[PDB]
Amino acid sequence: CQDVVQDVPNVDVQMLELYDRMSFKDIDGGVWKQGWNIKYDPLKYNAHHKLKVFVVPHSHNDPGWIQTFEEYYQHDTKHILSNALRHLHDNPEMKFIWAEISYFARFYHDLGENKKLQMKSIVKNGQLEFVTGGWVMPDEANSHWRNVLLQLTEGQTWLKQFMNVTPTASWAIDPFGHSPTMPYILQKSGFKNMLIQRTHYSVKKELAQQRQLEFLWRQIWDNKGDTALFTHMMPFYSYDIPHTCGPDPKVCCQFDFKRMGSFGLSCPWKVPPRTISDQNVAARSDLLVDQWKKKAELYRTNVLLIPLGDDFRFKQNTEWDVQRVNYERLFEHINSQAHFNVQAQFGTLQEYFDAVHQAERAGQAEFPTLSGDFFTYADRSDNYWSGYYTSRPYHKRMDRVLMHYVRAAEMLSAWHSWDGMARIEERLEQARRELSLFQHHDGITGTAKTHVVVDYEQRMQEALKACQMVMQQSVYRLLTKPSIYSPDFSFSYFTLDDSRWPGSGVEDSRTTIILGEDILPSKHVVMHNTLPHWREQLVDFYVSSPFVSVTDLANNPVEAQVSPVWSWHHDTLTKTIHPQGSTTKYRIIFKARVPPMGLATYVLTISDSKPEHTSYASNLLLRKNPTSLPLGQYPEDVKFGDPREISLRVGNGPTLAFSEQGLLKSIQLTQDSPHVPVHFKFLKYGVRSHGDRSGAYLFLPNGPASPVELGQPVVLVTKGKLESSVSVGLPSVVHQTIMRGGAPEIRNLVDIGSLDNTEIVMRLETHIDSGDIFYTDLNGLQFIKRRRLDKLPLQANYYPIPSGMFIEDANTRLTLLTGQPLGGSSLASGELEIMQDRRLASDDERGLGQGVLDNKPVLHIYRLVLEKVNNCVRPSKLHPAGYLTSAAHKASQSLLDPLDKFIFAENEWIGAQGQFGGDHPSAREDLDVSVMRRLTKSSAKTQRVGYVLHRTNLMQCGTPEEHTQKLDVCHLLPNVARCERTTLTFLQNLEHLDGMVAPEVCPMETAAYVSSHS
Ligand SMILES: *[C@@H]1O[C@H](CO)[C@@H](O)[C@H](O)[C@H]1NC(C)=O
Ligand SMILES: N[C@H]1[C@@H](O)[C@@H](O)[C@@H](O)[C@H]1O
Ligand SMILES: [Zn+2]
Repeated sequence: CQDVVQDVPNVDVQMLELYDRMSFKDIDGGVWKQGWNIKYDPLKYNAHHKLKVFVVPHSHNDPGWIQTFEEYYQHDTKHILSNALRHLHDNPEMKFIWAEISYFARFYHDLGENKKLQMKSIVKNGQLEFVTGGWVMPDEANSHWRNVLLQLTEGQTWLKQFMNVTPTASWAIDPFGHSPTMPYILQKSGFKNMLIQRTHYSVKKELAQQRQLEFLWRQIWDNKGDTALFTHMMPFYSYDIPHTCGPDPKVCCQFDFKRMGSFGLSCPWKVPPRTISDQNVAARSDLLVDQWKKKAELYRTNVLLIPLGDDFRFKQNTEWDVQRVNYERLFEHINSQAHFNVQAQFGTLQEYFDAVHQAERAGQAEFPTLSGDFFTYADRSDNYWSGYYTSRPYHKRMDRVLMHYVRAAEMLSAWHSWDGMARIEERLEQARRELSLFQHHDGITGTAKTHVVVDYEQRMQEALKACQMVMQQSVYRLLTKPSIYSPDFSFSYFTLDDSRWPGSGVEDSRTTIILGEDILPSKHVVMHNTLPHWREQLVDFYVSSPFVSVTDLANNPVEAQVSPVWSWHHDTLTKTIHPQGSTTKYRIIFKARVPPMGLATYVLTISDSKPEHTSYASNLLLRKNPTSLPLGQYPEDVKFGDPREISLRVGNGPTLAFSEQGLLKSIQLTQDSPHVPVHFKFLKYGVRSHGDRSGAYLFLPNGPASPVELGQPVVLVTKGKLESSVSVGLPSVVHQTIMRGGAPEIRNLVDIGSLDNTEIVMRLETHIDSGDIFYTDLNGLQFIKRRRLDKLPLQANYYPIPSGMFIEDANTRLTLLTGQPLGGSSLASGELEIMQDRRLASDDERGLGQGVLDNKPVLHIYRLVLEKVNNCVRPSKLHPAGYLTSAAHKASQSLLDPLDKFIFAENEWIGAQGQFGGDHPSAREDLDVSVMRRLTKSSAKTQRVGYVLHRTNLMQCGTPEEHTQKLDVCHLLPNVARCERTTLTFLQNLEHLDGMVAPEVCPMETAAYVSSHS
């Protein structure tokens, strides 16, 4: 295993180093506005060395943006695919690349058999080529790597099954900025090449000048280079035709033959395309070939890529003709005019890459090595695209919830083979597909129109219900004596209980367990733990009486705590935000202990008075002018007081101090240690009154943020033996700090209501001497070092926070882990800040045509980990990566993959068992079974189960932490007959494994295995 901490990779281009050196001046470069006047030596190309040009036709089809997926499919995409089928069938040399499998599968299944055969034939012969092959072209900023892999797998599994092809070249022309997580997953999924486009105009200029637009992109920690994936970055401002034939859009626009008028399109540079004829072909070719030769100077080989397309292009038959015919005339002239020394033709993406590598092997070029990312993107001037790191945060949080429910549903149901009547495969496929669709770059990014966002939300809601159905049927089968198990596949044996989604104050959706002497004395609940190690975690349920006690299935008592059910209300009468307690439902909390990838059953039983092993939290409402808060039979009366500073400590955990406004002011790790200053503050960013306005994509603040005026907020303090908390009703945010004995959990119920042109940010102020350095993660997979650059505007220093961020000095680190992707930064030494929601009245001129005014209450969740790191073995100062500690990693897992909770729905569960998985191996803490998926239906004689194993890398900080078992996924199911290492999509076998044993992976590596069972 490579060491991912101690050896700084030696690469030709390291993006953080490049950023430190670059000046980012935005000067007018001439017709290439963001470049310079390119010059070339006409003698470079000659009879023995021609310029091979590949014109690659394409059509960018968004699975939802301005229209929903289905509206685009009906109005545009089905016609584009239908006409592509006809036109390619009829014109053997014409080519076309297709990226979005969600649309392709939708089309293909509607085709009659004769057309399915013609489509397979044009794919088989190479005229229509799939690029990437994922369900969508995902966002690369907010998406979790697990969902990037799920959607890639959903589209490639469909392509292998129906088209018998697996793309090895990727095409990502539209995500707003690019992540090295893509080459990471692709190279482990059989890919050999990838293409990207949206990178900062200054980066395009800088790499173009050194001919470093093509590079072997390796991971920032990869010293050997085995993760490297050849990458081509497009050089210009857009992937449309005006910005893909060469440096001058006024000339390239003349070669988009769809712009002559009848299609309603035109050239903004005021010179229209003209139909190619024998009288103008020499002059038109001379213009086009000169653009091509200028583009060619930016690359190292004699093979040139010329994409030919734009959004939802190649829809009409007349459009196919007008582009194909005019280009065929140009190629016939150019290729027969030796003085151009060019051979041009229609080609596919793979053809371009194969020819580039042939040039490379012939010794004509060597490519530079590069590591780093391409965030934060700016397409022009100071318009940095950091706003979409936060836009539509309710759905960004929903993304993470469904991410987990999909994994849990696939894992719980993988243990058995199911009869087709159970509709398990059906429900799982629907859930994987709706979550995969939302990975689109207008889905999770929050850049779609309002009704499209609603469509993604409905799809995800149906996916969540599908996951629940599968999960609860699976729990019932796993925990019921087999000879008693009598399933009704449409029945709800259990309902899931989720404390954080939609979240208290977002939706009253949780059911109350109703117990009573005259109706039902007890109720079974079951917890599932998707992680491969024993895990304990507090779980809570609503119950109809405070006198409830908990036992495990051996009837051993379990210590429990009951707290009131508090809801916050914006009282329109008193004009205050304050909590009301329920006088009929209460919260019971207890520690559940669950086996690796397993289940554990508990029983809640009512009694007529306080049970022996249940304690009751005290509650203290701090506000001036209080009124009574009765709580029904809750046994402890609520106490009141004027606002004041308070201090809490749960268990042996840290002691946290709060200000009289209910916000954290310090954390004391142990009895003796100092009260380290850590202050939470809420501020607001506004919008500029002149110049460019912030919108769903762009963040253009009118300066640093201003403090939210807090007034004298109501603060609620609940203190319990297992859980305590401090909650405060601030303008737009009920902010809650929850303590259970370790790093606190923070929850914000964010309702920006009608505060127009406002962005609400949560900031942490510490005295940590971080300077200009901070770390943020990429797709929940790795942490990358960031350096605040005062030479760039505030919004350029915002980066995606898909799951965590941290600051540190020689001795102290503060890590903020998130349960949803949001945007954030460290704008001054010792600070961390992360945007909660943004409500923008204006459109930001990128085509959405509306602002963001559809905000809804969202419950954001986090874990805040303050730690001493002076003893940790950290990467040197020059290493571009950072790594979490064991505590920060476990806190991230507590947010993203919590225990699942199930409540038995009927009155009695006959045949109930108390546990599943007690014999599953409890793997080392840095290993995860990211995916467990049965790959075969019940009629397959040989069953197959796939696993994706991911090992993260945690800092060595001196804690011995051993005693774990080797996890061999190939032996998790019995009767194994074969074990293979496969690509991450499970589509290709890479290694037949000895002894049918799946070795564990190295730190920061991910591997996939498939076990076969007789
Ligand atoms: C699928 O593609 C492979 C590779 O070209 C070919 O050999 C095979 O016959 C095709 N159809 C099958 C057998 O699935
Ligand atoms: N090019 C446009 C469409 O393709 C959408 O994805 C927009 O967000 C924009 O990028
Ligand atoms: Zn797009």
